[PDB]
Amino acid sequence: TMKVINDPIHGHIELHPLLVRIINTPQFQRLRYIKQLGGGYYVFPGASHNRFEHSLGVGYLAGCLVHALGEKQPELQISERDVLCVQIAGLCHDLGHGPFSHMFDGRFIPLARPEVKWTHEQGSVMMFEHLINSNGIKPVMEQYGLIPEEDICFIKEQIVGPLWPYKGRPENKSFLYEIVSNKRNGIDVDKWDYFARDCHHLGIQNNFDYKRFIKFARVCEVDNELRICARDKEVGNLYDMFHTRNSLHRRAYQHKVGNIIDTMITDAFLKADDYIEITGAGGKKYRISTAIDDMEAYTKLTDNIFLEILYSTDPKLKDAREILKQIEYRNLFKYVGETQPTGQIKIKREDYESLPKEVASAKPKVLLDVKLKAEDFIVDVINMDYGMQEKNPIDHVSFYCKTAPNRAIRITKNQVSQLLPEKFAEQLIRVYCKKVDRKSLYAARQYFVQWCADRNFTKPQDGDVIAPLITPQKKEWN
Amino acid sequence: TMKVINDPIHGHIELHPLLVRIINTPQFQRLRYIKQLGGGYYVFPGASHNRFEHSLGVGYLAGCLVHALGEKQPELQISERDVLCVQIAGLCHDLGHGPFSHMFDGRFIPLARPEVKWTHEQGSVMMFEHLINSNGIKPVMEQYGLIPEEDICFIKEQIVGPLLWPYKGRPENKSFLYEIVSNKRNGIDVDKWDYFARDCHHLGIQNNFDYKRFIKFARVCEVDNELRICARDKEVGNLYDMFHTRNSLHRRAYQHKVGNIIDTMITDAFLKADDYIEITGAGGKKYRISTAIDDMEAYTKLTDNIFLEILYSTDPKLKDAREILKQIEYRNLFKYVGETQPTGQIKIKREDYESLPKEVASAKPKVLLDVKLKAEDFIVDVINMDYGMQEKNPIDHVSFYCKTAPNRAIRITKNQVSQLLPEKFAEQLIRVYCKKVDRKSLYAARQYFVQWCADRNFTKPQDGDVIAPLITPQKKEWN
Amino acid sequence: TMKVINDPIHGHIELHPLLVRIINTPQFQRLRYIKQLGGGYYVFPGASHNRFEHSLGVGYLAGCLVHALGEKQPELQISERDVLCVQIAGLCHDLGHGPFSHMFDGRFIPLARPEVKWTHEQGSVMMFEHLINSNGIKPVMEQYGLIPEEDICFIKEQIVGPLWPYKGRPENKSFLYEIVSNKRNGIDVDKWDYFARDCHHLGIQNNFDYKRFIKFARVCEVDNELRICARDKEVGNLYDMFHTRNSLHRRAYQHKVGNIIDTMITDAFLKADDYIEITGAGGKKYRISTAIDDMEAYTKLTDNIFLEILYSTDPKLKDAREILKQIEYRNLFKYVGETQPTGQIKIKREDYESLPKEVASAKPKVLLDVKLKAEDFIVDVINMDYGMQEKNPIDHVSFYCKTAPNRAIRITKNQVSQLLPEKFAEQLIRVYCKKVDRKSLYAARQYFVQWCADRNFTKPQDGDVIAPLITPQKKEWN
Amino acid sequence: TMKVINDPIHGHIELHPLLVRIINTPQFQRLRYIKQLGGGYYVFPGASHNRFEHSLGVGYLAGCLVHALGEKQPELQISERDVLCVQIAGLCHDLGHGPFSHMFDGRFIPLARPEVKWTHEQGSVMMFEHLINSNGIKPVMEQYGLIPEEDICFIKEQIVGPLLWPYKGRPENKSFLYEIVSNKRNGIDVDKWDYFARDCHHLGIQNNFDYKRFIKFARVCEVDNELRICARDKEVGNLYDMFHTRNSLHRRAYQHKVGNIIDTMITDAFLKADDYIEITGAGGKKYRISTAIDDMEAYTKLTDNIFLEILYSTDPKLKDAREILKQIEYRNLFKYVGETQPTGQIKIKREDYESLPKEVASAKPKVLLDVKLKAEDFIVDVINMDYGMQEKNPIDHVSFYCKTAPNRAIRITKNQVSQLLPEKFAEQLIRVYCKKVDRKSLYAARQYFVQWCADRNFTKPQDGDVIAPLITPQKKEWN
Ligand SMILES: Nc1ncnc2c1ncn2[C@H]1C[C@H](O)[C@@H](COP(=O)(O)NP(=O)(O)OP(=O)(O)O)O1
Ligand SMILES: Nc1ncnc2c1ncn2[C@H]1C[C@H](O)[C@@H](COP(=O)(O)NP(=O)(O)OP(=O)(O)O)O1
Ligand SMILES: Nc1ncnc2c1ncn2[C@H]1C[C@H](O)[C@@H](COP(=O)(O)NP(=O)(O)OP(=O)(O)O)O1
Ligand SMILES: Nc1ncnc2c1ncn2[C@H]1C[C@H](O)[C@@H](COP(=O)(O)NP(=O)(O)OP(=O)(O)O)O1
Ligand SMILES: [Fe+3]
Ligand SMILES: [Fe+3]
Ligand SMILES: [Fe+3]
Ligand SMILES: [Fe+3]
Ligand SMILES: [Mg+2]
Ligand SMILES: [Mg+2]
Ligand SMILES: [Mg+2]
Ligand SMILES: [Mg+2]
Ligand SMILES: [Mg+2]
Ligand SMILES: [Mg+2]
Ligand SMILES: [Mg+2]
Ligand SMILES: [Mg+2]
Ligand SMILES: [Mg+2]
Ligand SMILES: [Mg+2]
Repeated sequence: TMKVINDPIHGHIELHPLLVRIINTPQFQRLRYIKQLGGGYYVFPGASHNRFEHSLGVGYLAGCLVHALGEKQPELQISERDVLCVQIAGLCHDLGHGPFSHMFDGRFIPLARPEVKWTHEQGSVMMFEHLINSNGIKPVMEQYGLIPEEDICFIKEQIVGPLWPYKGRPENKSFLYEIVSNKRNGIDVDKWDYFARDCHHLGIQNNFDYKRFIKFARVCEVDNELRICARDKEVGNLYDMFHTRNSLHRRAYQHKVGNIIDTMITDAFLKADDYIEITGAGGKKYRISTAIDDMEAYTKLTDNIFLEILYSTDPKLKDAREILKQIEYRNLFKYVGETQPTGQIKIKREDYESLPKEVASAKPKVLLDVKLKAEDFIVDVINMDYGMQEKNPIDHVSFYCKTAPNRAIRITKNQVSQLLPEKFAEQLIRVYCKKVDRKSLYAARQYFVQWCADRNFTKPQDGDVIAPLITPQKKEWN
Repeated sequence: TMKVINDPIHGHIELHPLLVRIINTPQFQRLRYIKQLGGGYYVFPGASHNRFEHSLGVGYLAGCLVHALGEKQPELQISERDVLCVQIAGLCHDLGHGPFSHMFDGRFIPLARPEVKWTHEQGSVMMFEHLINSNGIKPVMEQYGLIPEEDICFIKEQIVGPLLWPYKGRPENKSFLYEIVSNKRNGIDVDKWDYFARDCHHLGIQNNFDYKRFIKFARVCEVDNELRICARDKEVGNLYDMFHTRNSLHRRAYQHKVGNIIDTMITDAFLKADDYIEITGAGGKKYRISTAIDDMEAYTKLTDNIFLEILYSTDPKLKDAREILKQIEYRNLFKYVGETQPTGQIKIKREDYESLPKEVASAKPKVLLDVKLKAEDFIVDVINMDYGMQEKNPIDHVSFYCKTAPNRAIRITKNQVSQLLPEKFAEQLIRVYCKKVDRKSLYAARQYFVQWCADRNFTKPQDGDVIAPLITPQKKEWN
Repeated sequence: TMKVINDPIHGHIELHPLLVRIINTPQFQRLRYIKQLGGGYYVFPGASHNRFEHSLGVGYLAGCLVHALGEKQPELQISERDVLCVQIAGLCHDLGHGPFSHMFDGRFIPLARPEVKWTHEQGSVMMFEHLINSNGIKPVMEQYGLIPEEDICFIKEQIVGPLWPYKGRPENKSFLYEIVSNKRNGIDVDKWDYFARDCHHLGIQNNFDYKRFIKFARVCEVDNELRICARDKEVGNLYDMFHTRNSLHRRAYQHKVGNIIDTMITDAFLKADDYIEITGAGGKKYRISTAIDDMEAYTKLTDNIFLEILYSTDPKLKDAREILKQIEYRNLFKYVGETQPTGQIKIKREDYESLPKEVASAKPKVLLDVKLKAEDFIVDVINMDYGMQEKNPIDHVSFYCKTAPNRAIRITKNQVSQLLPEKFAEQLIRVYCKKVDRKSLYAARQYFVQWCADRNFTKPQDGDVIAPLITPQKKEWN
Repeated sequence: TMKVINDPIHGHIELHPLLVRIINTPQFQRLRYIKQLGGGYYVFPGASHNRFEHSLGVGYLAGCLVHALGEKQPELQISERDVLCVQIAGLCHDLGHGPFSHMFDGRFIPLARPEVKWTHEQGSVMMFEHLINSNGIKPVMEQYGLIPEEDICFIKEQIVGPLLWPYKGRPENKSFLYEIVSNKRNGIDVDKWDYFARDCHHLGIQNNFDYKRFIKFARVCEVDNELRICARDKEVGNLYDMFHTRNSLHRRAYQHKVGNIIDTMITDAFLKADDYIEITGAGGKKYRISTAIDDMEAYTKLTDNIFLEILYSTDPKLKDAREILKQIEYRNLFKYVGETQPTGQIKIKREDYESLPKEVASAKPKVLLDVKLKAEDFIVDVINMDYGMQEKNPIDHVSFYCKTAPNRAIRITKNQVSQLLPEKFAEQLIRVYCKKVDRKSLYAARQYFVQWCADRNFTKPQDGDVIAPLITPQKKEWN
């Protein structure tokens, strides 16, 4: 029978026994030990929530959406098999996150292993595999009518991605790939859970209503494929859903101090990578940066690694340790400012590594007790968008009208409002300095404002205050 | 001593005894009987809150903001006198609302009395006066150190605006105090803070604006020889979001197309009863629903009750008004036909509102009509949506300060913040409804309406291809 | 199809079209104009909620409970017919409330019409009838498979009450009478809605979890009747549910000032009863106290009557009007104190009318500038209990164990905790005075404390402060 | 200047720079790594909150209560010095918790070191000292007007209790200040206020106690020649309810039978690793999990991390400890057999706890056993539930005041309030579990257990008729 668990976002929820089996493994339980927001806790003290609780929510919401499509449209032929496959994918979608979640695949692995291209989603697919194989799950699947050759492939495709590119289900069931991770427009139950769950812990209040969206969702034919569509009148609510997502990145997930703590932690991990060993399959030894290649080692790789370093006495870890100690005493690299590009220019990823030199080379009208080298500056480039680079995701939604419920239509931005955004992607540039005394910091402010003046970037907000000698060098800034 | 009242939004709050005296009058207590959202309750059933509770909130928030400026900046010389004046203005700011709140000054009075220019705010100033004079409040004011010649004028100016430096009630060294209750400079005031949180609690839509945060990072600075309320630089994102919230609540709630049509029907019923209902005012004289605004003793008795007065009547002269209210209860409302907007930098002037139904009725549909409809059959509702300052960006009229130079104000432009912010700050929405509700009449109304949009070069209705498949292909600008 | 309404307690909920038909009548819509808590709004300013919204909640919760029993136990043979009958009874259960809700049947009608025995529930049954007959509902019922001779009788029995006493369903469906109004133990969805809804508006927070109770509810055989039973482990939560109910009466619904405002309003209505006329069926004229005998007149009788009196100019209503004006200026009868009986004594309802004389006759050790008559005192006797006079309602619940799910058992108080109440009913006595100057009030405090001393009632809490000369007359009170 | 932090329970709060200095130490930051509810997270998945956030809350509430007494009663002469001392004690009150919080001082240390009498509070006093001394805080204190000889002693006494009038840190005219952080007189303190609201937020169980209300109606009065915090008379009902809430949260959450068994298993694992894990302390010395309490430099590094240290190890000497932790992850827990309570005025003394499993194992079931079970197979968990003062009514140790005589304290007895309040204020619950988990072993455990209850004259288990139908009829007292 069901097992009931009490979650503070979604209340008392029912867990099917196949879900319970998957949950009660070391591979799943690992997610108790990885914080959702990583370094965000060191800015927002309510944000101690881990990936475990998020994963139960996503699995529960995935079931809610699929059941409701089924009740109202029996003609879709949604079976109990289908429902369970969707539920499992929801539950297991984030099994591949590593320590501090997006710090791990966003910053560490790219710095430590420039030869691979990895994502937490690929991790989730591998860790799902290991979990199934190492705990006897396959017979239990069959015991509830699932067919492993086909259904495991279906689960993995829902998590990671792939005429018709899918082996696990055919075109008459394409709507099912739109639940857990929606590649077409990004409207998925993953976002629904983290919006509500992150807001509860952060202390910032949620303004999106997922339950409403589920009441007015429907499957229609669009270009010979069955797809999830929304009532026409929900269009304003979907623009607002993406606005919420951007707001939460601005206030929380990209908080300038949040990001710098993740940077320092990444640093500390880089200086310990050589010296820590994790035992994997067949007794072999892996490092923090290679543990991703062996799921038995990866199983034991969690936020704990922070304290392993912080509590060590090995002299080979002193360097890594001293960085973590600077965090505890709150001696953080200092935030210098933010700026953005201009015209319609972009900054290409190749050039990220050249930026600190450029700042160091700005020749401010000299009144300076220290000259600063490139090693002293960090430049953090952040790409903010509506989840589809510079496209409008609402261009990739279909709607229906009360008068013709089986007929999809499109609704353009013009038809909605002139107060909507004109663009859907931008870049923010933050600069910090590692030298933390008043002299070094004063200087760094001058280099930085000169650099913005030189590249024709926006004028930093406090520019007149931090660099009164420099902001006059542009007419364009009065 | 203080009196403590428990409010569900703000919790346990302390009411100074002068505030208690003002509250316990028939002029104040009237606000128990006027719904904050008017016809909105007939769409959102949690929205039974009245103006009374809102007014206590605004008064409590006004005192919060002023005390906090005081604690942190003793150099401003904010007195207890000042605090109480601010508290009273917060409390009395909406005393002039009439039945169903914005329905009354937004729709009824303009239809019924085109010759006057009236607002609920001017009502509040007059009703404040009546309340003071008819309840002996002036002595009590003095008893707590207020000076009525000056302080009444101060209270009134905070509510309505001004009646070189246009204020008689306080001088330029106290200009920040006019920015609390109703902020004419940029619209960031405690009225909005209370109704965001209060409306969201009752509607079942969740609020994302944090007023308390704003108050922690607020500060008084000199800007163009005037002392003003300014905010930390890092709050700029949150202020754009505050205005976004306001606009969202109009789209979801306050301008819901069925909410507005209920307010329209109620305004109709009031128009057809205006001749026949009599409200006794000062010196025994008789007023009507449309004239009660001219006598505060009559206006005191003018509340949402008037709806039920009409609905429960037997007078044969009220049958017309009554039949409309019956159509509401059985849920036979006018039918929504659709929405459209203008284009380019075209605008629709308020003079022209009354001509629109004729224009819709005169659309020449391409040789396909079995029944005509007249202008009397259509409603056309023009709604101005903006960031509270017509077409201006209100964030251009905010001043900021930086952590390193706390006494020095600055400005921050839109492009220093984000490329994803709105490119405009005002727009108009046009809704069309039909009073004939059968399938035939409604089909036809959809054709006239989509033709009209095609003719005036307005945007394409969302469901246009579904409701008028024969028309929407005829237009280059839409395919 | 369904119609969706957004309620702030229960969210977006679905209304079956037969429910929509019943809702969109003058008989139903009347409930927009009767406050749930009556005079409670004049103490708790958030408490402007009306009976309309409560009634939609009860109808929605009734459907939730019945559907969930059905899903999990197909063998009960719960049909769509049954579900709809339960939903309708939920929706229409409070159609008979009059102005200010419990003020009307608790105070006014007993004073104004001592010859009848009336309750809001009997009103609901009559008003249901009128609503059906006067709006053509009967064909619509049949159109969804309902059978009016039987099903209307079922609905009415669920609301008001009745070997087996029920004509509308047989013993194999007795559990259905336990949803809307539970006569056996009082655990019903009416309470669930008002707990949550009243807490939202009052500003006091709810500590009972109805959704939990629904997950662990089950139908078992008990004395040859099918009944709703709960998991064994919920026993503590049910004691706490009744504790919550008592707490909400103490803090809110019996607030001493709340009750006195209801008293003054009742007064005002008594002095207008002769002079107000409500037109009923066949042009006949009814009064506030007789409108309960004609549903067409009763339809137009709501909280509006307060303002009708307050706004009048008719000289025959001056008396009633002046009472309402005393409310607006906040010149309320003054609260003197509270006391309770002692030993295990009770105060019988016959004697209520003699109490003010008794207080007036107390001979305090005289230092008094006014002597006071009986007409000057009010004595309000309040019976507080767990909804079953002096029984323990948890003695009338059945439970089941995880090991034997179809087998009912009982759990006694002893088996649970020694910190539970020893009694389940008590009476509170409040005294007020209508003379409001300082002299009259000081005196009233002396009469009252002498009276408590005389009848051997508990010592008023502030006794030593309000009557320092009198509390020494008892050794037993040091 | 102030530093503002956003807490989800209390919102945006201001941290004095001395508080910031104390917070940004390894001794304070340690609390990020100890779960408030210990094994409770393994039952309630929202309960991942740690002691760090709680400690910020308690510190903020302590300042709220003391400032409010100050505003309303200037005659108390509460200084800024006093306020800061109270704030610091609130903030540092739980610095001595160890891994999994109450598991550590409730279960592990008593098992592992029966010779000492230790509490997390005494830990907090020592860890406070270490934090001050190892981070240079004493100068900073003086820099804001504190006097360390006196003020450190004051802070410590507020946390732990006393070290005629037993306090060295403040005199009798300031006794009310000891009633804020940890109230020895009646248990009404701000620690409880924070954890009620914080635990409820994370658990998904809703709180019904309103602290802010309590603070509006609090007042300092003379009672038996000592100045004390007193409450309005009308709050008496709410205080009985505050203690009812506390007891409800233990029944639903903190003593959940599976929560407690997880804490038991973890304590087991710690016992089997104690010999083999070494924590470096002051002057390079090595401590164990059970001795780290004797050296604050070692104890600094002792947190919930130790669980994962064991779980992730490969040392063969830790296999025993590791295997228990693996049984947790696969969800093979000890099995709950049932609950019972004593009767009359019988009590179970703490000495005897260790003898109970033998007694259960020795029940002679009526000639019906195919397998025996040993004492090593049973757990018996005795839990003391009370209103925080053993068997006393804490409301007997509260003072009240009346609206008409605000400076004069009084008492209110139980019978002046209600006949529905509890007749007792303490009880014991006994839970029995089995470490053999198969159907045979479990069946048998149920027989031994129900026989044992029948033998000692304890209450009848809830499911007794279902689990042991052959035994429950044999007992007069139960049918
Ligand atoms: N009174 C209460 N109120 C609220 N939540 C509660 C609660 N009691 C537990 N929870 C939460 C804690 C969990 O997250 C969830 C399930 O806890 P159990 O219902 O206690 N189920 P278990 O498996 O112990 O008993 P069995 O196997 O006998 O059915 O409810
Ligand atoms: N237990 C409670 N919990 C929460 N709010 C409560 C409450 N009791 C009342 N309220 C609400 C109702 C009101 O909004 C407010 C104050 O009611 P009182 O504190 O009852 N004050 P009053 O003037 O009756 O007594 P006095 O003059 O002797 O002080 O709190
Ligand atoms: N964006 C929004 N967010 C939250 N609640 C909303 C909302 N819009 C409406 N409500 C609430 C108001 C109501 O309580 C409920 C239904 O409002 P509609 O969904 O607007 N349904 P209607 O009958 O106008 O349109 P149709 O007939 O075309 O389906 O949702
Ligand atoms: N928009 C927002 N809304 C709510 N909480 C927010 C927030 N932004 C931050 N927080 C939370 C995070 C923290 O708990 C707190 C303060 O963060 P900052 O106000 O960002 N202060 P910091 O020290 O970075 O900047 P400076 O030194 O220049 O003043 O509010
Ligand atoms: Fe996710
Ligand atoms: Fe307002
Ligand atoms: Fe009800
Ligand atoms: Fe604590
Ligand atoms: Mg993911
Ligand atoms: Mg995604
Ligand atoms: Mg009072
Ligand atoms: Mg206004
Ligand atoms: Mg305004
Ligand atoms: Mg009822
Ligand atoms: Mg009932
Ligand atoms: Mg900072
Ligand atoms: Mg403690
Ligand atoms: Mg304590």
